[PDB]
Amino acid sequence: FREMPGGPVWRKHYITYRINNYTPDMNREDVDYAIRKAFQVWSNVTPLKFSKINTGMADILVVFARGAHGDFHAFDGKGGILAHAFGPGSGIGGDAHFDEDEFWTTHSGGTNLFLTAVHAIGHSLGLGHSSDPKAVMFPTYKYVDINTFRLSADDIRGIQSLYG
Ligand SMILES: CCCCCCCCCCCCCC(=O)OC[C@H](COP(=O)(O)OCC[N+](C)(C)C)OC(=O)CCCCCCCCCCCCC
Ligand SMILES: CCCCCCCCCCCCCC(=O)OC[C@H](COP(=O)(O)OCC[N+](C)(C)C)OC(=O)CCCCCCCCCCCCC
Ligand SMILES: CCCCCCCCCCCCCC(=O)OC[C@H](COP(=O)(O)OCC[N+](C)(C)C)OC(=O)CCCCCCCCCCCCC
Ligand SMILES: CCCCCCCCCCCCCC(=O)OC[C@H](COP(=O)(O)OCC[N+](C)(C)C)OC(=O)CCCCCCCCCCCCC
Ligand SMILES: CCCCCCCCCCCCCC(=O)OC[C@H](COP(=O)(O)OCC[N+](C)(C)C)OC(=O)CCCCCCCCCCCCC
Ligand SMILES: CCCCCCCCCCCCCC(=O)OC[C@H](COP(=O)(O)OCC[N+](C)(C)C)OC(=O)CCCCCCCCCCCCC
Ligand SMILES: CCCCCCCCCCCCCC(=O)OC[C@H](COP(=O)(O)OCC[N+](C)(C)C)OC(=O)CCCCCCCCCCCCC
Ligand SMILES: CCCCCCCCCCCCCC(=O)OC[C@H](COP(=O)(O)OCC[N+](C)(C)C)OC(=O)CCCCCCCCCCCCC
Ligand SMILES: CCCCCCCCCCCCCC(=O)OC[C@H](COP(=O)(O)OCC[N+](C)(C)C)OC(=O)CCCCCCCCCCCCC
Ligand SMILES: CCCCCCCCCCCCCC(=O)OC[C@H](COP(=O)(O)OCC[N+](C)(C)C)OC(=O)CCCCCCCCCCCCC
Ligand SMILES: CCCCCCCCCCCCCC(=O)OC[C@H](COP(=O)(O)OCC[N+](C)(C)C)OC(=O)CCCCCCCCCCCCC
Ligand SMILES: CCCCCCCCCCCCCC(=O)OC[C@H](COP(=O)(O)OCC[N+](C)(C)C)OC(=O)CCCCCCCCCCCCC
Ligand SMILES: CCCCCCCCCCCCCC(=O)OC[C@H](COP(=O)(O)OCC[N+](C)(C)C)OC(=O)CCCCCCCCCCCCC
Ligand SMILES: [Ca+2]
Ligand SMILES: [Ca+2]
Ligand SMILES: [Ca+2]
Ligand SMILES: [Zn+2]
Ligand SMILES: [Zn+2]
Repeated sequence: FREMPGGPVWRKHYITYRINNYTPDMNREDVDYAIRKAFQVWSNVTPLKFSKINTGMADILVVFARGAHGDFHAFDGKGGILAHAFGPGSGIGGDAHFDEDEFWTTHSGGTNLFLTAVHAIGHSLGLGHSSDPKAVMFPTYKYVDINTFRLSADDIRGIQSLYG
């Protein structure tokens, strides 16, 4: 099962975001492109509609933070945790908080925001991990370029199991 166990449900269809704050590590244009491109994965396989606002409330608050920051959790440092993604719904939750003591880079063997944000939006929609050794929701990372990116049959099967 590629779904999160429990009853993940948003009951919301038209979803929006704001990028809270821009990282020094990779610049604001390259962030807002990476997070556009992340979102635009799951629209090609969802009936959900995703938009960006510049006024009002973001449903999925994308925020770049470090430390014991709130929410008890903690972000670790360089390495370890890449995101605190929540699960779906209104309020605090439905959100994907990234670690900023992480050093995020668009180079092939450095920490990729695109490939993480995709699963972190997935975590937020109610997806867990996959178990086919070609999937993106597999635990271990495998690097794939931004634009030659494709979801694997298992991963598509898991969002279609959930929203079908
Ligand atoms: C009817 C008559 C009306 C007259 C109107 C006069 C004109 C008013 C114009 C208002 C201009 C408002 C500017 C604006 O919205 O600023 C918002 C910003 C950014 O919003 P946003 O982009 O979400 O920033 C997010 C990132 N973060 C969390 C790192 C801040 O916010 C900031 O960047 C954060 C600012 C923090 C200030 C903190 C001060 C704390 C200590 C002082 C507390 C005093 C309490 C009374
Ligand atoms: C009449 C009774 C007293 C009323 C005066 C009370 C004091 C008002 C304080 C306003 C302080 C303005 C501070 C400022 O520069 O705001 C910039 C905002 C930007 O907000 P935003 O775009 O959210 O910035 C986001 C940053 N990000 C993405 C990295 C997270 O940009 C704006 O939203 C555009 C408007 C900025 C200026 C607003 C105030 C103009 C002057 C107000 C009165 C001055 C009297 C000397
Ligand atoms: C002694 C105790 C009292 C001290 C009072 C201190 C008041 C401090 C006000 C300014 C705080 C600014 C701190 C700061 O650097 O925020 C940076 C962020 C993100 O930085 P980040 O992008 O994380 O990289 C930081 C280093 N960088 C750019 C050189 C590569 O940038 C943002 O997230 C965007 C928001 C930009 C606001 C630009 C506002 C400039 C006006 C500052 C106040 C002017 C009064 C003359
Ligand atoms: C007698 C009790 C009367 C009560 C009347 C209250 C009526 C208020 C009407 C509000 C309608 C417009 C709302 C709207 O479009 O808001 C947009 C912005 C504020 O957006 P906000 O996201 O807060 O700031 C956006 C920019 N950012 C991110 C850089 C900070 O803000 C704007 O762009 C500026 C719009 C100013 C609207 C002034 C309307 C004056 C009508 C006054 C009627 C008689 C009052 C005596
Ligand atoms: C200390 C600082 C001030 C703190 C208080 C500020 C005000 C508190 C109440 C704010 C309520 C704002 C209402 C407002 O946003 O109206 C906006 C509309 C439509 O804007 P729209 O952009 O569609 O909705 C904005 C919000 N958004 C971005 C999240 C989707 O646009 C309007 O429909 C147009 C403007 C109409 C104003 C009419 C005022 C009528 C007064 C009549 C008096 C009759 C006396 C007999
Ligand atoms: C000079 C500038 C100073 C600024 C100081 C801080 C001011 C706090 C402003 C809070 C205003 C929030 C306005 C609000 O309506 O936010 C709504 C968003 C989403 O609402 P949403 O369900 O999308 O639309 C509501 C329904 N509609 C379409 C029928 C209007 O939902 C929210 O984002 C959830 C509510 C957040 C509550 C935050 C309340 C803070 C109170 C303490 C402020 C202390 C400031 C020192
Ligand atoms: C009745 C009135 C109520 C007054 C407010 C009460 C609020 C009480 C609840 C506080 C919750 C604080 C949660 C928290 O730690 O948020 C921190 C955030 C982000 O996490 P963090 O990673 O710490 O941000 C570090 C800087 N960054 C963005 C560049 C990576 O921090 C940021 O994004 C920076 C925001 C601007 C902070 C500028 C400095 C404010 C100094 C004064 C604080 C006054 C508090 C009363
Ligand atoms: C100032 C006069 C001298 C004070 C005596 C100090 C005596 C020893 C105190 C304990 C030693 C603390 C040393 C220190 O600098 O701690 C600062 C802390 C944490 O520093 P640190 O953990 O490096 O910050 C890491 C990064 N961060 C912000 C992203 C989490 O900073 C924070 O965690 C930020 C605190 C934010 C509080 C915001 C308001 C929260 C309570 C509001 C309640 C409102 C209703 C009452
Ligand atoms: C500043 C800008 C940048 C921000 C960067 C990201 C910063 C992250 C801060 C962490 C996020 C903060 C959001 C927040 O409001 O959390 C409040 C928490 C829990 O809210 P809650 O609605 O319980 O959480 C529901 C959703 N959940 C469990 C799935 C997450 O609640 C608590 O923390 C507990 C607080 C004590 C509440 C005690 C009760 C108050 C009412 C008492 C009524 C007494 C009646 C006699
Ligand atoms: C003598 C006993 C008296 C008790 C009176 C009531 C006390 C209620 C507040 C209790 C707070 C206790 C500590 C706690 O739960 O902190 C929660 C988290 C901490 O996560 P953590 O990362 O450990 O925070 C490090 C510190 N920080 C945020 C400054 C970097 O930090 C948060 O997540 C920050 C966000 C907090 C949102 C608070 C919203 C309250 C909404 C209440 C509306 C109803 C009021 C009637
Ligand atoms: C209570 C009298 C307050 C008078 C305030 C007048 C000024 C209001 C300024 C605007 C504040 C925000 C208005 C608001 O509810 O906006 C929507 C947000 C977020 O919407 P969303 O995230 O979609 O959640 C929607 C579902 N909903 C509304 C049922 C929670 O929903 C929320 O953020 C819910 C926030 C709830 C705060 C409840 C505090 C109870 C304290 C104990 C009071 C005891 C009463 C006897
Ligand atoms: C007679 C009637 C009196 C009514 C008084 C109001 C009573 C009801 C208050 C609202 C209660 C909820 C407040 C709260 O927790 O706001 C948090 C929001 C976002 O939390 P949210 O993401 O909505 O989840 C909150 C969950 N909750 C309520 C279960 C804790 O936080 C945010 O949206 C961020 C806001 C950051 C504001 C920082 C302002 C710093 C100072 C700015 C400059 C001031 C210059 C004058
Ligand atoms: C509600 C009543 C009780 C409230 C009690 C709490 C009051 C707290 C007020 C805020 C004090 C700041 C607390 C604190 O030390 O937190 C630590 C932050 C570090 O967080 P952050 O900057 O994210 O971490 C920096 C390091 N980095 C890039 C590797 C991640 O910051 C630092 O370590 C430096 C703190 C610098 C303060 C003075 C800044 C002078 C700036 C001069 C440049 C602007 C001049 C206009
Ligand atoms: Ca980390
Ligand atoms: Ca949310
Ligand atoms: Ca960083
Ligand atoms: Zn957290
Ligand atoms: Zn993963």
